[PDB]
Amino acid sequence: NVTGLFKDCSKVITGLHPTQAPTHLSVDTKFKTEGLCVDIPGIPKDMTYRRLISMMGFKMNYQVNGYPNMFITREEAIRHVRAWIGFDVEGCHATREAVGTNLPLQLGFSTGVNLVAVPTGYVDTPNNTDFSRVSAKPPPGDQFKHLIPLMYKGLPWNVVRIKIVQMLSDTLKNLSDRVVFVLWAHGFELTSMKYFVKIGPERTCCLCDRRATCFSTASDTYACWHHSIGFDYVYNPFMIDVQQWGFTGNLQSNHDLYCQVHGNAHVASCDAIMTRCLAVHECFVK
Amino acid sequence: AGNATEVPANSTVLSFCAFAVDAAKAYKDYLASGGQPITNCVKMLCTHTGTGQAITVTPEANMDQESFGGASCCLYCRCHIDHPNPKGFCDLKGKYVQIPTTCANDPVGFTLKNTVCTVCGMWKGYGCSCD
Ligand SMILES: [Mg+2]
Ligand SMILES: [Zn+2]
Ligand SMILES: [Zn+2]
Ligand SMILES: [Zn+2]
Ligand SMILES: [Zn+2]
Repeated sequence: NVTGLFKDCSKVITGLHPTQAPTHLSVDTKFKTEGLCVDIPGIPKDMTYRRLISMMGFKMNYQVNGYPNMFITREEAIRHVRAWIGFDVEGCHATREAVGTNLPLQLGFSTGVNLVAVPTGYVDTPNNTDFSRVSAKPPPGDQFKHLIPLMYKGLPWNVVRIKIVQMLSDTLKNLSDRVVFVLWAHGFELTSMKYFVKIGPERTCCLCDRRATCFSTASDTYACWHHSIGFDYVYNPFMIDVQQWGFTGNLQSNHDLYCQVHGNAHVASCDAIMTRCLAVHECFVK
Repeated sequence: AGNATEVPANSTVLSFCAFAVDAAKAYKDYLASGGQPITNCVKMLCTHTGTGQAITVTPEANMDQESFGGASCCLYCRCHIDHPNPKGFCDLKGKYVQIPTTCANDPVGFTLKNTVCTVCGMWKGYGCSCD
């Protein structure tokens, strides 16, 4: 079959030349014969295209010696309840030039913080992938009205990821040697993590013997929560999906069974607050 | 809406390398712990009467090679991440890559590990005869 990961969201009807298609599936039909492809002299390459590639559908189930696993068990999340940060993302739909994927618009954390990003996506060109702004619109939701003014109010992602590392480091330096993002229906939150998470083997901070929790592209160095000023990437974060613990309804209906002091103000941080709060009640009562 | 590009068999490795600080090392390490190579490449039906050269504008496989669309060989292209060049451009996209038939099971891994002789245009170790 097929997957939705790296789905081509452009509105071009054809495309593309065998030398430019990343996969056999995306080769234009003219070049396909009997499970293979043929070169056709006279049908030239495309040297102007811009093709939005969807980042929905990530699967974190690698089993590689020495690379920690992002998604952890309930029991290991309990041992690290000090590292728990709720996280939720409201998105916007790609539009005009492309259709079929969503982009991070407002990122919420159980710290109370909300960060608004410029709609940015991954666009394939004849040369590379251009991480760049794209046309986007708020979801048709009537309840998504509050997102309308956010569209002209986001920051560039190189700032956004800085403030994330910056907020997690101030919140967690005296609490944990890691972060555990606590999520509900992790799909789009994991997609948002592509914009600010890097993974690899375990490392140690350049200024201490502590575990590395951050990474800097500008310097190719690693840092703990204490020594992370200027760093732009969260490194080897952990996470868990509360929703997968056998709950039936939506987030609020399950949160409200144990808590009456977190009314729904419909913001990303409100969902993030309710997700962590639900996890605490579910995991430390009976 | 949209047109699918990938298959479920590639989700694990493409997701792993899409997040890695060092994608090239991630893919080699992934292969070293038994992961299957990236599939769904662009394999060419060609005459196999070509010059046998490594990177070409039309398919050039000889009788000991397979030809592939070059972007489907570019790891950086397959994961939609930055290219390791200072100018950020791909050397394989827009070309055809010739791969030894014995290594045709893993075209992406081959080009990560191997290098092309700039004098004769042949892969070092797999065609280059240069003194
Ligand atoms: Mg969610
Ligand atoms: Zn440190
Ligand atoms: Zn609550
Ligand atoms: Zn490439
Ligand atoms: Zn040579």
